[PDB]
Amino acid sequence: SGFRKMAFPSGKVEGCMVQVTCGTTTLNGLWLDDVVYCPRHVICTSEDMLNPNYEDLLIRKSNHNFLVQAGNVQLRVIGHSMQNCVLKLKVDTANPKTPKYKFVRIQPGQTFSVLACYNGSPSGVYQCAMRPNFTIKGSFLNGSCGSVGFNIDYDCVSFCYMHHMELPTGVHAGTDLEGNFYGPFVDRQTAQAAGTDTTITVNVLAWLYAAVINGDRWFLNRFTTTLNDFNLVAMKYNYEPLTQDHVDILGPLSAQTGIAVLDMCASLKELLQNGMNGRTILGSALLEDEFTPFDVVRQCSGVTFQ
Amino acid sequence: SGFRKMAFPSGKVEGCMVQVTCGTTTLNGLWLDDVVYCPRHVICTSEDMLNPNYEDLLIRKSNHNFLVQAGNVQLRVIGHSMQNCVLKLKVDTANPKTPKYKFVRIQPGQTFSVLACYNGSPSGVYQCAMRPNFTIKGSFLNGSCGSVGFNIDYDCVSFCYMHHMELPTGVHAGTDLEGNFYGPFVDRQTAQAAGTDTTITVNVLAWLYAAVINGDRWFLNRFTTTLNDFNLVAMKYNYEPLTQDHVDILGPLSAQTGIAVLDMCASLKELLQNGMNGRTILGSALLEDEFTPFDVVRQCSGVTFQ
Repeated sequence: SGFRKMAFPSGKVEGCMVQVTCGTTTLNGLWLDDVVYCPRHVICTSEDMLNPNYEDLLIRKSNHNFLVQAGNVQLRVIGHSMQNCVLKLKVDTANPKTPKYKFVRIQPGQTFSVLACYNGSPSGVYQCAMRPNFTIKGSFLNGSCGSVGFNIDYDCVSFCYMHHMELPTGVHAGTDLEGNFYGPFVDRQTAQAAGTDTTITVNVLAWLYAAVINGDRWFLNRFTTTLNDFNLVAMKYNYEPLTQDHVDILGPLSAQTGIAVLDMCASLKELLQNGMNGRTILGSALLEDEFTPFDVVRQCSGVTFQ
Repeated sequence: SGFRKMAFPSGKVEGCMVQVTCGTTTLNGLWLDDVVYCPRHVICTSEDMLNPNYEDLLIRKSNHNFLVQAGNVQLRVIGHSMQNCVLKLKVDTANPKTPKYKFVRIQPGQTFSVLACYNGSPSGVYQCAMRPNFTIKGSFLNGSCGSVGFNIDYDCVSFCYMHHMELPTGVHAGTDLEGNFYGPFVDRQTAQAAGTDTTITVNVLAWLYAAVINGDRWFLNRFTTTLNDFNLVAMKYNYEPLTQDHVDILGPLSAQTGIAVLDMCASLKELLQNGMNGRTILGSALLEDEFTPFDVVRQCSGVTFQ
């Protein structure tokens, strides 16, 4: 028993992190087979960042202008290209610690683990949600660029996020591993607006089931609502609307607890409208929205990797 | 920027996790050089656990009654001994993935990372504090016994915790790697009292510094106080006493932020007496006491390991 924000074990990712250097810019790369992936802004000086023409900047760079370092050793680049906002450096060596992997583009509300790195070395691992406005609320210092987010499926690492930018507002933006930004952001040092953020309703509901499973049940009540009823309240609290898809994904949790999805919704409706008084839930004074329904089942059923 | 509850990268510990089975009980073991370390209650049935005589139970066991599995590899057990509440199994093979390591006994209020494991396989990683009352508020299901807590120092793993039990209260208890319980606890399925559990004041102050560093400043007031005045308030709020040693450890954060420790103390006193008025600090509606001053400096400085 007990419920915590758990990250996936990071060992399989730690073996893929390298240091990439171009001029005097250094950040993190991801070495998979004979390719190193990193933020294309590795090619920019701080001044270039204000208004980069990446095609022009990259032309001034040859294979040999890229210094990729794997712990001790130093790899040889024999090919480079730019795919959207990522640079792909073909190297002369396949990574022998290359895990089974795929590249995935996640959806808002979905969670992942971030392995925060500096200079190609792992610092820390934490669990993040992609916000509805396609930012993440991470913890990233200068140098952390090219740090990656991932999920694990027994033995297969699904890479979903590469860190590219801190917005002037101090939240984080990045790309999938094909170099396509999540959200409206660009890799230029300019004021950029993230949308209005909203709370991930289906995640809060998941987390309330986790609370019941762990013996926190005070917020329960035998009130009802329709989906449409609930949403007309949720939207007044900047909650994402709940769809039937969301009801269907909560089905198993409903089944395990004997609390119908629409009842848990009635319970949340109450919590928003009436607040929490002084009481906590799973040790939290706010409603948590960074556990997906699948996160809760995994942690509550003890799913393992390898 | 940003601030998250971050664990150490787990890869070095992942390589040490094994499954240990004795009759119908399976749990996790830690394989370092040619020794596997696990909870001695691996020799117990659910029945035995009500009142075990570990000396008499272990008498009935030979080396071959212990099945140790590392991945798909069955290790051969060539010796067994009990040290306090851990069993040590001598095996014929040194773990080729043994990191540099120490065994350390941590103090209450210190933090570490737990690699939660089931059947010898890693499930997830999270950061924990040893509560003043020597419990941990973890996430441990049936079969997580033998999971370990650790800190990393560049390339050296400091193992500080092995999980043994859940108290009927739903909190967690275990040992150091020499098999000595933290707290008054025994490895028996019986009613067991934990102390009253107090807030780790020095960690709260650390976290207030982190908040200031991240621009969260609303709670800074225009009062000072004395250590004694502060402590008088602390005891009433179930907060641990603050000592000069604690003031000394906060010194660098004081230096970085320009806020004198005792000024931060007076701010904290005010939050305790007045509460937070529905406001948040670093995304929390409660005062967080799981970051040590070292954790805050480490995270705010981007300290890496291998």
